[PDB]
Amino acid sequence: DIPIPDEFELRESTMPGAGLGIWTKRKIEIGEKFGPYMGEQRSDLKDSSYGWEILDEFCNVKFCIDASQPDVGSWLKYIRFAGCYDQHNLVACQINDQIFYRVVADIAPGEELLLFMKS
Repeated sequence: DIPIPDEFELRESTMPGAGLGIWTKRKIEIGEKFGPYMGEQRSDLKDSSYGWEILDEFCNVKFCIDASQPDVGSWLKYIRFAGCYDQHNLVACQINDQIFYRVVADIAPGEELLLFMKS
């Protein structure tokens, strides 16, 4: 399987219909980063699925990182997306052509890790 760190728990997300999410047992402070997001390098994400675009100088796609398939990826693939404004505690950022998730609000023990809502 895809291993989940001991400091996190994989269990039912509070996002309706999202399935299993990632929950912390430790306090997580603003400014911590997680990753890199892992997966197969692809030209695009036709199946939106689980994945991120990596961008060049000009904000155009250099390539994409796709974790569609169940055996590929890291525990970050299970972090779900907030549904509301300021419901999230993570944002993606890009460093050396890899995606990391940056903590933007404090996460107390027993709370779900949630990315910035989709458009």
